Amino acid sequence: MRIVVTGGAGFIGSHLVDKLVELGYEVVVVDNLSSGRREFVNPSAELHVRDLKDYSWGAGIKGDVVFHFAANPEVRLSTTEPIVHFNENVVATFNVLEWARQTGVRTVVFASSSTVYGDADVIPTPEEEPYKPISVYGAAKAAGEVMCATYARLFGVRCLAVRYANVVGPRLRHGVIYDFIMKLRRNPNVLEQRKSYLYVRDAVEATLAAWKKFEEMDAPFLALNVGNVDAVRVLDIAQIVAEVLGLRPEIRLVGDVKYMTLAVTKLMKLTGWRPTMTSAEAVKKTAEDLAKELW
Amino acid sequence: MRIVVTGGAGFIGSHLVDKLVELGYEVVVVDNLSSGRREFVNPSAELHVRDLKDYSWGAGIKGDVVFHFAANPEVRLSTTEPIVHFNENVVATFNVLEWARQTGVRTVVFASSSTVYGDADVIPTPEEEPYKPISVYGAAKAAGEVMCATYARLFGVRCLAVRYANVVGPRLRHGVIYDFIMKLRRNPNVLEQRKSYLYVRDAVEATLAAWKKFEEMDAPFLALNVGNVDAVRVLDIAQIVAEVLGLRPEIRLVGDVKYMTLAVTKLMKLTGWRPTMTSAEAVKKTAEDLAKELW
Ligand SMILES: NC(=O)c1ccc[n+]([C@@H]2O[C@H](COP(=O)([O-])OP(=O)(O)OC[C@H]3O[C@@H](n4cnc5c(N)ncnc54)[C@H](O)[C@@H]3O)[C@@H](O)[C@H]2O)c1
Ligand SMILES: NC(=O)c1ccc[n+]([C@@H]2O[C@H](COP(=O)([O-])OP(=O)(O)OC[C@H]3O[C@@H](n4cnc5c(N)ncnc54)[C@H](O)[C@@H]3O)[C@@H](O)[C@H]2O)c1
Repeated sequence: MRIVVTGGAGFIGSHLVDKLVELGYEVVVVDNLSSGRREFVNPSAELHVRDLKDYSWGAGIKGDVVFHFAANPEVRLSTTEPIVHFNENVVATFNVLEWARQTGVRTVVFASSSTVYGDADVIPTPEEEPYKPISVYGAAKAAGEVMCATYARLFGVRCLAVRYANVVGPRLRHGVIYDFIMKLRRNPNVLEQRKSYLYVRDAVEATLAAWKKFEEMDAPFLALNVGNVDAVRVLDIAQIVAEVLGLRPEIRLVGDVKYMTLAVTKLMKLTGWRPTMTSAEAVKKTAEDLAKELW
Repeated sequence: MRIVVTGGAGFIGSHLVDKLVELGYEVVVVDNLSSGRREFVNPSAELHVRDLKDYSWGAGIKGDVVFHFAANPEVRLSTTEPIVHFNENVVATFNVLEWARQTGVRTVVFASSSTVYGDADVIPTPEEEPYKPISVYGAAKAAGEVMCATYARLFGVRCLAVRYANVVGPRLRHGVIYDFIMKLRRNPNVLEQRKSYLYVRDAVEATLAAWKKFEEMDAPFLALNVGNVDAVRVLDIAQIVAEVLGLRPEIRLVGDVKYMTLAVTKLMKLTGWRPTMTSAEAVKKTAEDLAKELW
C-alpha cells in the first residue's frame, strides 16, 4: 500500500520512513525542509516538498495511510512565537485531516506528545490523565488530538495518536543532547528536570507495532503513550555526553514541563513491545551517534 | 472598566452587551457582521467592524475583560465546510487569545457549547465529562477551550468557559424556532431530538453572575455549563410555535447531537442562579418575540 509520511525528512520521521521502506511499503514523504534535511530521506521514498500550512498542500498526493509527524521541533517552546506553534501544529494538522477526509485516507497515525499532559499529577502518567498543557505547543498537540478523534468518529478517518516522551538517536539536530554536544564543541572545558528517553529504534518499533494492532481493531480513535519505563536527570545526561566525548568539563548551573515519564502499560499489553535500552543507555548511544555527526 | 465583546452584534452577544451597558460598563463591540446586525448593537456601545480571522483584528482595541462570543452560528453544522468552522472558531479564538496576552487583558469569558461533549454518556451532563465532539464545530469549541485554559495557566490570562445549551429569545435569526417560523411563513398549512432551552435573559444573567464569582476566585481556568434544568422534544417546539402563530399545520416528518441536557448544579451552587422559565416556556416566549420580528 501507499504510505504518506509528513515530516519524513525529520528526526523521527526519517527513521520511521527507513523502517517502512524495509518492510516493503511504498513511502511518500512530504516535508517543507524547515527543520528536516534531504540527506535524511531514504532513496526509496518519494519526496514532495510541500508546506502543510497550505490548505492545498496535498494536491496530487495519494495514500492509504498517513503518518502525520510534521511540525516544528518540540524544543525551546518559550522562545518561539505562539502563532508559529499554532500554525505549524493546529493549522497544519487540520489541513492534513481535511486532505485525509477528501482523499479517502483510512488511517491517520498522529505524532502527539507527553506535553499534552503538562505537569501531570500522576507520574508515570497513564493515558487516562486529562489535557493540562502549560505550553502553546502542548495545547496545539492536544487540539490536534481532539480534531483527529472527531474526524475518526465523524468521517471514519481512524486515528492512532502516539504521545511520545523524549526520543533520541542519529540525525537528531535538537534537544538537550544536541545542545550539550554543540556547547562542548564551543568550549570542551565548560558546560552550562527528569524525563524519560527512548532510543529512536525502539520508538519506531513501538509505533509500527501499535499501528498494526490498531489496524486490527475497530475503535475509531486511540491514544497511546510511547516512551521508556525509566528516566534520567539533566545532570546525568551532561555526565554521559562528556564521557562519550572523552571530556571532563565543569558543570555550571545557570512553559517547560519539569518532570515527565509516561506509563507504557497499555502499549506493552497491547503489542508485547518492550524497550531494548534504558533511558541512560539511549542517551549514551545517541551521544555516540551524534559525536560522529557533529564532533 | 472597559469591556470588549466579540460577536456583540449577534444574538447572545447583543443581549449580553445590553445588560453590560445597563450595569454601567463601557462596552466595545467587535463584529464582522457576518451573522450579526448593526440594528442589534446598543447605542451606548462602541462598534468596531473587524474580522477575528485576522491576526491584527484587535489593533487599537483595548479592554480589561473580553467576552469572546464571536463565531459562526451553531446550526446546520453538516452543511458548512469544515475549514469555515475551523477558521471561525479555532483560528479566531487563538487570535483573540494572542491579542489578550499582548494587550494585558485580565479575563477571557469564552462562549463554549454543549457540543464539546458530543453524544454524552451521562445526561444531564456534568462538567467532568470528557470532550467527545461529533461535529467539526464541537471539536473547534473544545480546541478553543484547551487553548484558553493553557493561556490562563501560562500567561495569566484567566478564562471562564461557558458551555451553553440552547439559548433562545429576541433577535434570533437561526435555530429550530426560527426555521419553523420561516417555514410556516412559507406555508402556514404544512410544517416539515430532545434538548434544553434557556431564555436569553436567563442565559445572560447566569453568565454575568458566573463571571462575577469567577473574578472573586483565583483559579486560572473554569468551565461551567449554562442551560435549563429540563428539555423539550422537536415535535413539542413545532406544536408551541404553531399555537403562538394561531396555526394548525400538518406535521410532516421528513454530526448533530440527538439528545442534550447539561447539568447546572455547579452554576446554581456557585452563584445561586436559577432559571426563570422552563424549556417549553422559553420556546413559547421566543416564538412570540420572533413572531413580531418575522411574521
Ligand atoms: N523527542 C522527540 O523527538 C519528540 C517528542 C514528542 C513529540 N515529537 C513529535 O514527533 C514529530 C517529529 O518530531 P522530530 O523530533 O522528528 O522533529 P523534527 O523537526 O526533526 O521533524 C519534524 C519534521 O516536520 C517538518 N515540517 C515542519 N513543519 C512543516 C510544514 N509546515 N510542512 C511540511 N513539513 C513540515 C520539518 O521540516 C521536519 O522534517 C513531531 O510531531 C513532534 O511534535 C517528537
Ligand atoms: N443556542 C445558542 O445560541 C448557542 C449555543 C451554544 C453556543 N453558542 C455560542 O454563543 C456565541 C454566540 O452565538 P449566537 O447564537 O449569538 O450566534 P450569532 O451568529 O447570532 O452571533 C455570533 C456573532 O459573531 C460574529 N462573528 C462571526 N465571525 C466573526 C468574525 N470572524 N469576526 C468578528 N465577528 C464574527 C457574527 O457576526 C455574530 O454577530 C458563539 O460562540 C456560539 O458558539 C450559542
